[PDB]
Amino acid sequence: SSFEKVVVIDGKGHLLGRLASIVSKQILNGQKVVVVRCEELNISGEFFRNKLKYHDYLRKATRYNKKKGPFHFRAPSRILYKAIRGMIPHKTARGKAALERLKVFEGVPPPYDKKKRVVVPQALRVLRLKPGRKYTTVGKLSSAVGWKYESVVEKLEEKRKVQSAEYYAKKKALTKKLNAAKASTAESEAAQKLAAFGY
Amino acid sequence: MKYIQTDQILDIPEGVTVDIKARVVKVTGPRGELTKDLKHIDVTFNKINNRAIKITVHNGDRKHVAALRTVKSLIANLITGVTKGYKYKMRFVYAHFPINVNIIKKDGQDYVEIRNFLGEKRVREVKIHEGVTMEISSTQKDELIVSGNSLEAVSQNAADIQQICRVRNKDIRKFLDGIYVSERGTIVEE
Amino acid sequence: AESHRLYVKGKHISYQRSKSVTNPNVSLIQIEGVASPKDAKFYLGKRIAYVYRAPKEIRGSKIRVIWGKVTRTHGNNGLVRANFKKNLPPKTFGASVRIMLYPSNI
Amino acid sequence: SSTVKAANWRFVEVGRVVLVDNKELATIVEIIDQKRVLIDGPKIQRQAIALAKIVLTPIVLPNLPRGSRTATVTKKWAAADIDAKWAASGWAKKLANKERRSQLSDFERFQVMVLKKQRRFATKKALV
Amino acid sequence: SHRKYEAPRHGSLGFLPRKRAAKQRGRVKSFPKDVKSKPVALTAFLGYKAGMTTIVRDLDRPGSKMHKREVVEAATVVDTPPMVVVGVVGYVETPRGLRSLTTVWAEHLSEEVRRRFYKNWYKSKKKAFTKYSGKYATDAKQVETELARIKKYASVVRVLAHTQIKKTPLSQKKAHLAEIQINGGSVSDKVDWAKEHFEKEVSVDSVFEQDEMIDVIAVTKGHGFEGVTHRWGTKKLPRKTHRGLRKVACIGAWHPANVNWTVARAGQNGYHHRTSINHKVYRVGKGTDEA
Amino acid sequence: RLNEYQVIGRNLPTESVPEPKLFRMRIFAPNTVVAKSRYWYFLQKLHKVKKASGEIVSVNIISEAKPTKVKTFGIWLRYESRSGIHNMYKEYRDVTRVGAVETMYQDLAARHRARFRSIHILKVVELEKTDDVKRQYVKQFLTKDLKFPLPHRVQKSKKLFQATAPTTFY
RNA sequence: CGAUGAUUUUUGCCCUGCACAUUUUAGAUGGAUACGAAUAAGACUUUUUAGUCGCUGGACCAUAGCAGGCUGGCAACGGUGCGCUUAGCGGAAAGGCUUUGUGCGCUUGCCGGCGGAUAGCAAUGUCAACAUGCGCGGGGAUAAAUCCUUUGCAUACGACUUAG
RNA sequence: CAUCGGUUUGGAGCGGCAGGAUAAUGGCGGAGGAAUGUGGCACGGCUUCUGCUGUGUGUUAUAGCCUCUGACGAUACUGCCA
Ligand SMILES: [Mg+2]
Ligand SMILES: [Mg+2]
Ligand SMILES: [Mg+2]
Ligand SMILES: [Mg+2]
Ligand SMILES: [Mg+2]
Ligand SMILES: [Mg+2]
Ligand SMILES: [Mg+2]
Ligand SMILES: [Mg+2]
Ligand SMILES: [Mg+2]
Ligand SMILES: [Mg+2]
Ligand SMILES: [Mg+2]
Ligand SMILES: [Mg+2]
Ligand SMILES: [Mg+2]
Ligand SMILES: [Mg+2]
Ligand SMILES: [Mg+2]
Ligand SMILES: [Mg+2]
Ligand SMILES: [Mg+2]
Ligand SMILES: [Mg+2]
Ligand SMILES: [Mg+2]
Ligand SMILES: [Mg+2]
Ligand SMILES: [Mg+2]
Ligand SMILES: [Mg+2]
Ligand SMILES: [Mg+2]
Ligand SMILES: [Mg+2]
Ligand SMILES: [Mg+2]
Ligand SMILES: [Mg+2]
Ligand SMILES: [Mg+2]
Ligand SMILES: [Mg+2]
Ligand SMILES: [Mg+2]
Ligand SMILES: [Mg+2]
Ligand SMILES: [Mg+2]
Repeated sequence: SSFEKVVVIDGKGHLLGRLASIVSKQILNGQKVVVVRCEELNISGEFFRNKLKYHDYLRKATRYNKKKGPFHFRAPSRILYKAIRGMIPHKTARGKAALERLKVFEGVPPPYDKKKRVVVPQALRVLRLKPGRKYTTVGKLSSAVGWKYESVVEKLEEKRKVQSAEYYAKKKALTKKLNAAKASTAESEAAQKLAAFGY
Repeated sequence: MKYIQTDQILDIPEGVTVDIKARVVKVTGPRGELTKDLKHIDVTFNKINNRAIKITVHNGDRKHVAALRTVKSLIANLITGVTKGYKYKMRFVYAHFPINVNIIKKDGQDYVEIRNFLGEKRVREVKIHEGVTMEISSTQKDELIVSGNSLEAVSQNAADIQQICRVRNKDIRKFLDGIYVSERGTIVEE
Repeated sequence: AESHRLYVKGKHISYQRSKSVTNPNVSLIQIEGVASPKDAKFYLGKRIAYVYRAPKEIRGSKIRVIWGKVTRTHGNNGLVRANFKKNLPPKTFGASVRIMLYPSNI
Repeated sequence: SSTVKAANWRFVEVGRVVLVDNKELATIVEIIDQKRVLIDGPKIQRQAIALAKIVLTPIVLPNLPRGSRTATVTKKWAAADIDAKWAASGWAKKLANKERRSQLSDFERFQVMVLKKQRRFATKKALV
Repeated sequence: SHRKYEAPRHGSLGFLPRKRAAKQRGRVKSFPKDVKSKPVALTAFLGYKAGMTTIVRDLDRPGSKMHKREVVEAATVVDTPPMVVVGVVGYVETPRGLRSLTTVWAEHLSEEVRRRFYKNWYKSKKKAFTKYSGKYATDAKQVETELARIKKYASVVRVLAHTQIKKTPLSQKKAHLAEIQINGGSVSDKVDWAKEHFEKEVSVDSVFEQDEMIDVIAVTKGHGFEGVTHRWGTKKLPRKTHRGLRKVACIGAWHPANVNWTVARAGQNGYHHRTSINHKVYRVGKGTDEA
Repeated sequence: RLNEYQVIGRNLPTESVPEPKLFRMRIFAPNTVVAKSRYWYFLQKLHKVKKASGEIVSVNIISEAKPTKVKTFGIWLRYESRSGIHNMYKEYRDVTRVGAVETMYQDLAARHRARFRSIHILKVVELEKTDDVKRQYVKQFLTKDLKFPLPHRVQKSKKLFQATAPTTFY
């Protein structure tokens, strides 16, 4: 329940609108949120329906001048941004500050590639949708509606996962060494007292 | 109705070793190995013995129950693909214009080349799928033999060949020309 | 000691309000780590400080405080209602306040 | 061989031990539905409960006939020595450590910090 | 009510806005896609439109009534002295598009290209690229380090080349400097090619062969402010129309109570950026050739 | 949340008939105010009696005989749809007669949009023999040694954020 | 939004160390604590069908000392902070992640001696990062654009292409 | 800050009394019964019978359950406590 300085959410497996409402209320209440991997977000319903939904959104444009009309952003982060902004009083100064409290990204760029990413169980697709229902990955809908940088993201995500795997292999080795060191200091006075204390 | 439990029993012949882990089935037999991912279905597997496998759906509704015997049939087709093979025979059907069919290799790829179909100057090319063998029958005039371990690839390549020879702008009851699947069997006769 | 905090962290969320009308005399406060009215009932009556900075010095200090107290719980997730000696200004929505541990009843 | 990976689920069967409310143990004596069971135990009231309100433990009370009454459940629980079987698992040990941690005072917390300092000194010497 | 009769629209909605081009030098918006298996080669050249002429040529088009028969055709002359390579830019593939990482320049720049970076050359101290020219300090390891960075990280490599405008009859002394993408080979091959071509001349005969089909990027002729009749080819109003006839009579319906972006309006004509494709090369002449 | 009530009533005695016959009904109602109301609703569907000309004699709760013995109940229904009036028969598994009736009202609300006002409960019977069970959806739970897991467990979190990957084993 | 050239002898500019004073802050007050992937499955020692785990972070790291003083000893030869230093990796917005040697501290790992009162029974009872300015000290460099005339690849005027 | 008085919102609040089928259950004792038949027994497929297992038989055996009941003792629920 703790107040964090920055909350970095891994967007993989999250339902768009539930995550959007939670993040909107979070940034309205003064919490800084960064959402990464917006290309791995999920929308409930099969892919074709959501493509039809985006074309209904695209249908809507100012007749006398298309440049005045809705600006249909095609990037997954900007789709999430539209979902959140629809949930914010964005035309007030307070809503603008709340929106300044938020950052959304595709992939995991620096400096967040070496920080901790969390999940939001109340908005996770695998925990919310019925196991037989069809869903969409926002990266494919985005590519299907004009987003140009899918293959760049997957190349950079495989590169990031290679570096993060070397990271994990190093941490496991030092975790393995410390456990062997913690075993040596077991059954010591500090260890015996901590066992009576619950540690 | 949410049936409490539904079961199907796979049967593994003597020389075949099925191997299932996380809905990825790898069936091994005398003719080779075939693998298939079923991550889009919610099923569980129990090894009854080395020759039998239980396939279970727990608390499944009507459609999710419908997806169980199809898993059984797909794995059985894998087993008979690695123990007997698959063979589709196609007969060349034409009223007037003979169909000139060649097995060509362009760009390092095997193709089935249909020429003179209904007199067209167009040359039809059908890519031959990986794992699929084509042969012009010697024992039969105007016969193509499509064979392979995987039933899905063999039947779909055969369907490609059949579909590319469709008649346009005519009465297809009268103009019956085309390439049609005439026999669906196995490499090992039974 | 690297830590010197003697107050519980809080956040100013809102005024008491309906859809269209707000009530500045009562502020709604979220206490950190509190998730139920049973948890939040520990903090009833504790005084509250909002600490902020101003341009002019008063007695050599640019730090000012507005004091309040917890009056009741609010809702089901451990928020409380507060009453400050001066209503919290609306720009402070989302700013952190200090929930004092006194008047203590431990 | 075949080498088929089978699920390691916990099953709804007569004799399954369940936890209720993170406090009390009970065993399933008969199945009502997909969602509801009849549970009984030495320290709980025999009742019909929803399976969403309870958690199945990996322990089965062996040879419990379906629909066994409270006396039978208590007798077989004592024979199978279910309390000791539960108390030996890491789940119960973590629960006990959580309660014990929740019962500490400020002085005990200070002592915990000091002892942690000493053990960390020893552990770092061991690691080098 | 509908229009009494249907007719197609006047003008194209794909060339809006009909405003002046942002630059007089036409810029290559998109280059040909890179193929690694090809040799390292340039994809563009800069020239100056000299004028038009006429040729006679024997046609090779079987089935035509002009086949093997003489045709008279309009042709355009482009004055193209060899361009000088002076720099190289590395581009990186990013989730926000291509991004320039580093630009490496040559040691010596001619005066005509150094005038490009000045508005008042005659009043200047001409200090451009002097400290950078100093970057060649001995080992010139700063330059080698940046080139290695380009080789290591860049996915798209473009060269910097300028025209030799002193070889043209133009009185302008400023050269025209442009980015020309390098296609073919690996990134290391492209960077090596760019470095080895620093301060060197490259002729048109090294980029384009005869009978090739090439595209032309240019800014069209300016005509200034124009009425709808000639700007958009709209129908002239009757002779007896009050207040004039070189107009569009109805510029919109009552509702929407606004003028639509699709209505033809008077405004600035010409001086637009255009990309025109599929112009056949009848001749790549050489200045040293007397015939 | 319901209870089963025994309601007994009679016509008001007259000098012609000074001891009218006593009639009892078993009523499943949330409280005793609705229990006596439903009694008069059904007697006026059968008998020449009114609340003004009648008298409620006794209202008693009927508790389950063995509330911790799992049973199977058959319920006979007569409900009104949007189009007509229909008879139906359904079966439920529960430990109390009242708890099966609570499920019935939820069940006809969900599958037939039949409101409480549109339903008459004709009879609730505990099925003694396993051959007495007619419906599949409750007969499948009367098989010997019934086991089944509960795949895909979703855990409710008290906190908004969890720092470790979610799991559904169980 | 990126790369790149030159950046004012003007008492004007850049970079940097200290020191100080101010304005600002959508709101510091121990720590944003880094695999990937699946969920009808995972994770650890291992290595894969075995043991153990989850059933929430009520966790992990850090946390004692006048907001943490002045001094002394022991045990270990570790830990940590800072300053130079060696080498390497990181371009997605790398601006960070490591690392060699060295110097200066601290260490609550353990034991001592001395200090805090009167702020009076609470009054945030003032301890942070961003920015700007100014004194000293130190390394470094020493431009352009516009008007004007001119051009006509441009043009209603602005603006634009040229040249001086 | 304390204490008081008025109003008011609470606690994982604590206790006593009353009512009911003078709760129904449960537990103990007794009597009866059946099967989703425990042990045992008779045929089988895989097991050096290594929860082996399947089908029959029948009524506590090497599990138990259901129905009725006899004497106690509780609890749920709803009220009252000046
Ligand atoms: Mg949309
Ligand atoms: Mg607002
Ligand atoms: Mg576009
Ligand atoms: Mg037709
Ligand atoms: Mg016809
Ligand atoms: Mg009010
Ligand atoms: Mg009990
Ligand atoms: Mg008209
Ligand atoms: Mg029309
Ligand atoms: Mg049209
Ligand atoms: Mg243009
Ligand atoms: Mg492009
Ligand atoms: Mg035009
Ligand atoms: Mg006329
Ligand atoms: Mg006129
Ligand atoms: Mg039902
Ligand atoms: Mg994780
Ligand atoms: Mg502040
Ligand atoms: Mg750490
Ligand atoms: Mg941890
Ligand atoms: Mg010391
Ligand atoms: Mg400060
Ligand atoms: Mg002059
Ligand atoms: Mg008084
Ligand atoms: Mg009072
Ligand atoms: Mg009270
Ligand atoms: Mg009693
Ligand atoms: Mg009894
Ligand atoms: Mg007996
Ligand atoms: Mg038997
Ligand atoms: Mg009571």
